[PDB]
Amino acid sequence: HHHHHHSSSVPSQKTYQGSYGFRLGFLHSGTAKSVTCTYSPALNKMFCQLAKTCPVQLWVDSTPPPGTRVRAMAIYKQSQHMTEVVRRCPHHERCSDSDGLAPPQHLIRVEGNLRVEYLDDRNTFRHSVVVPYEPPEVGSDCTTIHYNYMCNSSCMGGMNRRPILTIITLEDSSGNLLGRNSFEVRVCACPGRDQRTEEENLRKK
Ligand SMILES: [Zn+2]
Repeated sequence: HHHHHHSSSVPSQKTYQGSYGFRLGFLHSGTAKSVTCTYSPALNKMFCQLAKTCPVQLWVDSTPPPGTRVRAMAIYKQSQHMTEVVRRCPHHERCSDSDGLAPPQHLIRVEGNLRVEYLDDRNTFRHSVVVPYEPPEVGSDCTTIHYNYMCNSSCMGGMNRRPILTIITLEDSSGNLLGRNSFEVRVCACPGRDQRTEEENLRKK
C-alpha cells in the first residue's frame, strides 16, 4: 500500500515496571565467533545476525490478567530520525522471505507462535508485532519470546546503517500500558566481535 515514511508520534522508550514488576531478561552475554545473538548488560544492547533467533525473557513479580499481550516495536535511536518509520529495505521487502504470517515490510518478526499478530498502525504508521503473554510453565521462572530481525546494518536502504532501539511493552487486552522496557539493537555479521569491542570502547569512554 501507499507507504508513509514518517509518523506524527514517537513512542516512549522509558522503562516502566508497573503493577506487575515487568522486566526483561537475556539468556547470555558471551561473545564467541559462533554467537548469533548476544546481549551486553553494560550497554543494554543486543548484537545479533540477520534473521537469526533472538530470545528475550519476560519477567513479572505477579501473574498479569488473562488477555495480556506483549508488543515489540523498533524506532531509530537518533532523535534526528526518530519520526521515521522503521521498515525493511527494498531488497528484503521484495525478496519473498515471508513465513506466511509476517508482512514483508516488517523488520521485527516472532517465530514459533501461531497467535502472532502484525500491525501496521493506520494512525501512527508504526509497525509492531504482538503475541499473547504466556505465564511461565509450572517450575519455570519466566517466559521467552523469540524475535527475528529481518535487515542488518549493511543493508542498502531501510535502516541504512542507522542504530535502532527495540521497545517491548506489556499491555492488557484493552491496549493499556502495563510495563515497558527497551534495548538498543545492532544487527551485524559478527555480533560477538562487535560487542566485545564496543564494551571495550565503553570501558575507555
Ligand atoms: Zn534489508
